[PDB]
Amino acid sequence: MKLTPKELDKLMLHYAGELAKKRKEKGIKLNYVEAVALISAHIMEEARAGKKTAAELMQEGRTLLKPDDVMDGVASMIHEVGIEAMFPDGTKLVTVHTPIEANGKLVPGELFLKNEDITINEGKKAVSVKVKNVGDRPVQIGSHFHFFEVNRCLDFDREKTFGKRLDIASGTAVRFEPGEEKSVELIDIGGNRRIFGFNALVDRQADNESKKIALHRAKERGFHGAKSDDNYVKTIKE
Amino acid sequence: MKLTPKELDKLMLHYAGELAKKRKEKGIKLNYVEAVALISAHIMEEARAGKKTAAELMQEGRTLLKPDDVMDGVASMIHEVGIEAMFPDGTKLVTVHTPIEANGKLVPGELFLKNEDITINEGKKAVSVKVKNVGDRPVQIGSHFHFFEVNRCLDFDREKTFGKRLDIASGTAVRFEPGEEKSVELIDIGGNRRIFGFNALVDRQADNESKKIALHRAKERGFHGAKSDDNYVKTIKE
Amino acid sequence: MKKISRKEYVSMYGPTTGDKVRLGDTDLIAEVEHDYTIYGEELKFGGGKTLREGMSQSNNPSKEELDLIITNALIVDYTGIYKADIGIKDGKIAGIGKGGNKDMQDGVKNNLSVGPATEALAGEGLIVTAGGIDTHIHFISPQQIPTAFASGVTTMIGGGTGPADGTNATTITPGRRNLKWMLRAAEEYSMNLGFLAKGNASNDASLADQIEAGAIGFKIHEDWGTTPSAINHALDVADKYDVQVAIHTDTLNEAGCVEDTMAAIAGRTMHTFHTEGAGGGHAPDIIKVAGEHNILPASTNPTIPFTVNTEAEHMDMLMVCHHLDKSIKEDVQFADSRIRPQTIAAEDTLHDMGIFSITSSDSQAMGRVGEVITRTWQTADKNKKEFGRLKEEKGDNDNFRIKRYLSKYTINPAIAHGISEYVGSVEVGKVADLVLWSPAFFGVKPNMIIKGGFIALSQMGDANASIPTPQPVYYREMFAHHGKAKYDANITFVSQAAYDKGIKEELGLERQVLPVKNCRNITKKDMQFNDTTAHIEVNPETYHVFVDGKEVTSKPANKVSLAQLFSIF
Amino acid sequence: MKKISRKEYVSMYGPTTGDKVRLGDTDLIAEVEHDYTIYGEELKFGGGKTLREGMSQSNNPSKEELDLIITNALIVDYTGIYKADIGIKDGKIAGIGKGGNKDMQDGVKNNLSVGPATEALAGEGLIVTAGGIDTHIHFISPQQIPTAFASGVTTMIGGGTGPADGTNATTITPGRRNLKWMLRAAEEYSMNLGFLAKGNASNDASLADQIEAGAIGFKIHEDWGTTPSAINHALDVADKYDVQVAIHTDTLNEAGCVEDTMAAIAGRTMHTFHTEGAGGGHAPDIIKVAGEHNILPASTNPTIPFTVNTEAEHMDMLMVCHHLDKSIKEDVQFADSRIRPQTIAAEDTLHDMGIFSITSSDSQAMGRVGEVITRTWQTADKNKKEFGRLKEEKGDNDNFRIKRYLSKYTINPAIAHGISEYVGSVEVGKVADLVLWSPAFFGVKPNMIIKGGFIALSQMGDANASIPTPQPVYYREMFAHHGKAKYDANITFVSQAAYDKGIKEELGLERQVLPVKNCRNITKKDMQFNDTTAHIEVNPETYHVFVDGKEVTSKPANKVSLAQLFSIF
Repeated sequence: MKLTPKELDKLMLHYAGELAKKRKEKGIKLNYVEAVALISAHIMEEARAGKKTAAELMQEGRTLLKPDDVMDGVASMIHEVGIEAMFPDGTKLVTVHTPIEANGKLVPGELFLKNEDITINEGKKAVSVKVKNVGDRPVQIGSHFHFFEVNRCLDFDREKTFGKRLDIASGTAVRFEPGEEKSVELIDIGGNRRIFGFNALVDRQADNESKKIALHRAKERGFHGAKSDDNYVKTIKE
Repeated sequence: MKLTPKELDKLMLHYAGELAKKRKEKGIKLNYVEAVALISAHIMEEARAGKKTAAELMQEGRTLLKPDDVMDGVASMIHEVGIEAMFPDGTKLVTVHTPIEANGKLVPGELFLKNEDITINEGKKAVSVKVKNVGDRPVQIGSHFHFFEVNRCLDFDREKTFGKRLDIASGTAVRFEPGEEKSVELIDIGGNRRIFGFNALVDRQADNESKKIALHRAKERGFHGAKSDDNYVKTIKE
Repeated sequence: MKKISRKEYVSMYGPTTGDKVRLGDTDLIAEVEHDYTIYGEELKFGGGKTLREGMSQSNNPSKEELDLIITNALIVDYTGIYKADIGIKDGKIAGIGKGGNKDMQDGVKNNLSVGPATEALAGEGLIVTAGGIDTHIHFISPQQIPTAFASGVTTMIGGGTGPADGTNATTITPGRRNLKWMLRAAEEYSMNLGFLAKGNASNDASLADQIEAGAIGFKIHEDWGTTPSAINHALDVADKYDVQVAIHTDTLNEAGCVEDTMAAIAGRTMHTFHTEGAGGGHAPDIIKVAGEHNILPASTNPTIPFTVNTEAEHMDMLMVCHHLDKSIKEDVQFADSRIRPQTIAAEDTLHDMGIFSITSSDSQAMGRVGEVITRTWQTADKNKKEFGRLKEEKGDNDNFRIKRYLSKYTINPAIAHGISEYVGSVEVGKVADLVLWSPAFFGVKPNMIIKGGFIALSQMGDANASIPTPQPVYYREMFAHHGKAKYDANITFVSQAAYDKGIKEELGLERQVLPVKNCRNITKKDMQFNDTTAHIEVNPETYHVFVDGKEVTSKPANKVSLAQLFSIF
Repeated sequence: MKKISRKEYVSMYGPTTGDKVRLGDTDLIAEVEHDYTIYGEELKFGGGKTLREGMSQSNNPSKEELDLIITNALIVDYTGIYKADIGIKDGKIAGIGKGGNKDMQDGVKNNLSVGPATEALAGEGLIVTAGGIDTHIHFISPQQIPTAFASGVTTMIGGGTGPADGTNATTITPGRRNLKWMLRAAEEYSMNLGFLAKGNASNDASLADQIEAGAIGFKIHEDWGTTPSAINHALDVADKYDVQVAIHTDTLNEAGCVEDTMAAIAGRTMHTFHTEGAGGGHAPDIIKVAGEHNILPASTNPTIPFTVNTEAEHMDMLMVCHHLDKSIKEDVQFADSRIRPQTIAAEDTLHDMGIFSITSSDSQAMGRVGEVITRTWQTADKNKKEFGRLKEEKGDNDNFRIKRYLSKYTINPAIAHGISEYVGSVEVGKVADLVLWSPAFFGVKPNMIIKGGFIALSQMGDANASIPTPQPVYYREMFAHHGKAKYDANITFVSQAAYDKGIKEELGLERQVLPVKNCRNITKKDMQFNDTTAHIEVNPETYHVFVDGKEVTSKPANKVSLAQLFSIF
C-alpha cells in the first residue's frame, strides 16, 4: 500500500481529529488545535464517503462545533479552516469560513484602536479627473500606478494627470467598469518623481519638458485622451 | 517504553488499518490502500492475541474482505499481502495470497494479448538427447547453461551436446529427478560461442578442436558419458 | 525452435510487439510498437535464470560494460512505446536495445554489454518513463520536493525563497543573494533543480546580474508588476543571455490588455503560465495567445480535468495565492475573477487537441505539486471517454494520445527550458532520470525512481522484515538520496553565463552544475505532439472558444480515474 | 506544391530515393535506399542559393551549431546507402540528416543547425564514404603514407622502422625505443597511425614492455620465427592487455602444420594475414582457418582479383619480400612456393561469399598501398560479372555487395583492431575521416579527404589560376595537412596501458592519442556483412576448396575495371 508523505500527514491529521472528537464526547471544551483538527478530519471523512459536494462540505463544516463546545477565544482565533480532500472527482480544497461563532468573552490578540481617522497623503492637494472606460473589460488601477500611463482604453485628459497617482489607501485599487464613467482624485507622485517602467511613456524624470515627450508618445501609441500638437518638435533624446 | 523504528512503522500501519475498518463499518467501499491496511492490521492483531498459528492466519486473512466490500479493481490489484507479525514464538512472515476474489469488472493495468504463439530460438535446429540422473539428488538445468558441462552425475552422450544449451524459454529450467531418464532438446549456443566459466571444461572458443580437449578434460574429471580416446594427444596449450 | 503461448511469454517477460496494456485504471490502451529482444534469449535474473556468470553476464565484457541494466522494460516515451533493455553507464543512458553477453547471444552491441560490474533491475511487466519536469514550482517549502519526487517528478524548475509572500504569489527567486541561498540549499534534495529570477524590472543591469548569479530564466509575475516595459526589458536581456522567460500576465488590465502584452512580447519566445487565464482580466482572450508560434502555453493542475467541484475552490485559492485578506472589504472587492466553466472546459479540449503544450502545478499557489502526472492522465482519460480515439491513431490503441500527454510533462517543458539535452526522455546520452511504474499504478504511484543511474526513491516495506514486500510499504529514500551520493546523482541547472563564470566553484556546490541552452530559438512548433498552432477565435461576449471555426467545450466529469482507488486520503 | 522532372532534380541535388548510380566504370549499381531531405527545402550553396544569411544559415543558431556541413551527400556506408547532409562539429560527425535553419525550414534537429560559424561543402552528386583503414602496413618508407592518403585510406595500422630488412619482411615495430622513434616520427603525417610490436618472443616481460611502450597489438611473423610457444605467449599477453594479435604463419612447417598453429592459438581471437596462404607451406590448408569463429581473415592486394598476370610476379615478390638472394643457389632452392591458380581463384570467391573479412595491402612487401580500395572494387566487379547478383540483394541493385565489399576495408579492420569507436564508418560521434568521391571515379580517385573535420587533401589545379579547376589538377595537401593543424586533425592509436601511463606527455606527442579497446572479445561473427563461418573442406591432394560441399573457383579476368581508364601509368 504505497503511502505518500501527503497520505502520512493526512493520517496524522485524521487521528488528531479523532482525539478531538473523543475529548468532545467526554465533554472537554476543545481548544484551538482540537477544533481545527476536528473540522478538518470531519471534512476529509465526508469527502471520502463521497455523498456530498465541496459546497455541501463548506456548508456542513460550520455546523460541527457550537460556541459552547470550545474554550474562550477559539472562535476568535479560527478564521477559516482549509483542507484538501480527495473526492470521487479528485482532490479539491474545501474552505470553511468562521466555523464557530465568537462568544466575545476573550479575544486573543485583539486590537484596541483609537477612535481617530488616519489622514493619508497629508499635505498633497488632489485634483479631480473624469475617466471613461471605452474598452470592453473592467480595468483596475492601483494606488501607486502612474495614472498618465494607464490602459489606453481609459479615456480622460491625460495632460491633467501626468505625474500623478490615485489618492486612495496604498494597496487598494479603483475599478472602472466598461462604459462606466467615474471621477477620480489624483495627487502628485512624491520622492524624486522619476517614472520608470509602466507603459514606457516617460522613463525619465517627470517635469514639464518630459510631459511633452510623454504626450507625443501616448498620442503615437494610441492612448485615449492624450492630446499632442500636430507640429511636434523632437528633441535630441526622446 | 523504548520504541524501535519498526514498532513506529507497525503502529502507523495498525492505525491505517483501523481507519480502513471504520470506513468499512460506515459502508464505504474500500480502495487498494484501505484493503491492504485492513488485512495487515487484522493479521497483526491476531498474532498479538496469540491464539492462532501462522497457517491459521494465512487462512483467515482471505475471509476478511468480501468482493462487495471493495472498489472495482482492488481485488485485481492485490495479489498477496505480506506482514511480519510478532507471535509468541517470535516474528514470522504471514503471507495471504489473493485475499479478495476478483469481480472482473475493471482490471487496472490489464493485458490485451494477441492469440498468437511466440516462436523462440527461431532458425535453430534442435537435437534430442536422453539424459539419466544417476545421482541421489534432483538436478535443475537452466535454459542457457552449457549442457556439456552439467553435473557429472547426469549421464548422456556429452559429445553430442558440446556447444549446446537447452531449447526452452529463457529463464526456465529442466529438472531431472534421481534415477529418472528424460529426453531433452538442445540447440547451438549463439553469438561468439565462447564458453567461459561453468565447470571450466572449455574456457575457450567452442569448435571441433576444443571439443577433443573438453572431452578429455571431462573424462579425466569423471563426467558421465564423456568418451575420450585412450591414446589422447595433448596440445601445447590445454 | 519452439513455440510458447503468448500468455505464458507475457507473464515471464512482459508484453511484446502487438500486445496492449491498460494504463492504470483509465481507459487508455498502450500497444507495444516494436521489440528489441530476440525471442528465446531474454534476460532474466533469478535463481536459475539467464543473468548469470558466463550465460548473459559476460566473462570478457566490452570496455563499455554497463553499470546497471533494466531488463525487459516497456519504455513509454514520446519517441515510441516499445520494449527493450535499458543500459545505464556513468549516470547516463548508455544504450537501449538487446543487452547481454556477446559470447553466448547474438545481436548484442558493445554499449549494451552486461558484465561482472553490472547490477540488474527486473523491468519485466514494468513501464519505464522519463522523470517528470515541473516548471511552475513555487519553492514555498522544501517538503514539496519529496512529494513531487514520490509522484514521479525528477526535475523542478521554479523560484522562491521559502514561505515569503513574494514566493507564495510568484515563481521568483529575486536577486544574487537569494539565488545563492537557494542554490546552496539545493544541495540537500534529491531532485534536479533550476531557479528563475525576477523579470519584473526595467533595469537591464539588474536582470543581467541575476542571470549571471545563476538563474536559468526570468519570471515576470503580475504580483511584482507585469508591465510592457518590464516584459520588453526582460526579453531583451534573455535574448542576450539565452535564457527562457516565463510570464503570468496582468490580471487587472492596469497597463493594457492581451494585445498590449503581446505587442510588448513582440514575437519572441515566451513561456506562459495559465494560458487559459485562470480568472484573470486577460481571460478569455489570453487563450488566443495559445495559437501563436512564439508562445509556449502551459496549464496548471487545479483546472484540469474539469469536474463538478472545480469552480468551488477557485476563489479561495486565488485570494490566498494573491495575498488578499478575506476579512477586508477592499481586498474582497478587488478579488474579481473572470473565470467561466466554458473556459475551464475548453482547457481540457485544448490539451487534447495539442493547443496547450505544457502541464504544470504552480505548487501550493493554485496548484498541487504531487498531482501533475496524475491530473495529466486524468485529463487524457476524460478526453478519451468524451471524444473517443483521436483521428491520428494508427491502430486500435491510444498510442498517439499517450505520447501527446506524456510529452506534456516530460519532453515539452525540457525543450521549453533548454534542458532537453540532459533530461526529458529515455534516449541514449541523456541522464538516467527514469521512473519505473507498474501498469496497474501508472500515472499515480511509481514503483521506483532511478536518479543519475542509481535508485533514489523506492516503495519499501518493513525494514525489519525478511523480505522487502511486507507491510507497511511506502516511499522511502534509497542510497542515491543520501550522503555524498546525492551530489553525483543530482543536477543544478544554471545559465551558461553563470556556468562560464564558475558558479559551481564560487558557491562551493557539490552537485553537478549544468548550463541550459537553446531557450530563445524555440517556438510552439518545437513541442512534441503539442505543436498545434491554430487561430483561436475567442468571443468574449459569449466566452466562446473556436479553433478552425469549430467550438470547443467539454462536460464536467462526475468521477475521474486514478483518484480514489489509489489513495487513502 | 509543384512537381519537377526527376532528371532536373537529380542534376540539381543528386540522386534521391530509388535512383541508381553506377560505381566507377564497374558493373555495380548502388540504389539510394532512403533520403533524409524534405523536397523543396534542399540546402544549396551559390550565388542566389539557399545557404544564405537568414534563409538556411540561421541568424539564431543552436548552441550545437555546426563547423562544417556537407550538403546533399550520397552516404555509402555499411549502415546503408542513403542521401543526407553530414554535419561536422569539433572534429566529429555531429549529425546526419536534414540540416539548415530551424527558423525557416521544418524538420531540422538541433545538432544539424547551420549558422554563421558553418562552412559549406557541396556534396551534391558526390558519394561520401568513411576513410579506408589499412591494417597490414609495412612502414618501409614514409612516402607510402601520402600514396595511401591519395588513394582514400585515412588510417594505417602496421609496423616497421624504415627500410630495414626486418621491416621489409614483417609488419613489426620492435621494442620500446623503436616504438618511440615511430611515434615521434608520426607527428609529421596526415594519417591516423597505429603501430604493432614484435610478438615473436617467449618473454612475457618483453611483450608487455612493448605494449606499455605504445603498440596497439602484436605481429607474429614467420621471418622472426612463428613458433607455437611464441603464439601462445603473445596471445596470453594480449589477452592481459586487450590488444589485437596478427599472425603471418610459418611457411616452412618447421615446428608444425596448420593444426599445430591453430592448437597454439587455442580458440583466441587472432587476425590472420594471407589467410589464402600466399604460397606458404600452410597453404592450402590454412584457408581452413577462415571458417573458424576466432580467426579474422584478411587477404592482400596482389592476389585479388585473379588475372592472367597474377601468377607471374608472385615468386619475385616473395623472394624480395623474404630477403632471399636470387644469385644464391641455397636461397633459390629455399624459395619454394605452394601457390596454385586454384587457390588464387578461390580467394576472390571467398571474398564474394564473405569468408574473408578484411582486405589489406602489405605495402611494399607483396602488396600495393595505394590499391587496397581499387582492388577491392575490382574484385567486387569481377565477382558481379562472374556469378551475377548475390541472392541477398533485396532489389534490382547491388547494395548488399557494395556494403560487404565496403566493410572489407572500412568497418571490419576497425573492429578487428579495436578502433571502431572512432573510425570506420559515417556515424554520429565518430571522427570526421570522410572521403568525397565523384561516382565516375569511385574506388580509384577521390575528390577530397576530410581529416578530423577539416579538408586535408584535395584535387587542385594551378595555384596561379583564376579558378581551382584548370590543369594541371593533382592531389595537393590542404590546410589540415600543415602547421599545427595536423596535430588536431590526426590520431595516434595506442594501447590502453600506454594511454593510462601517459605516453602522450612522456613522448611529447602533439597528435590526439587514443586507446584501442575491445580487441579480444571479437570473433568472425562481429564482422559486418563478412561473418560467414563455414566448414572449409580443403583437399590438398587436389588443391580443391569446398564450402558447404560446393566447390569454389573463379576464372582469371582478362581485363579489370578501374585500371587503365583512370591512370596514365
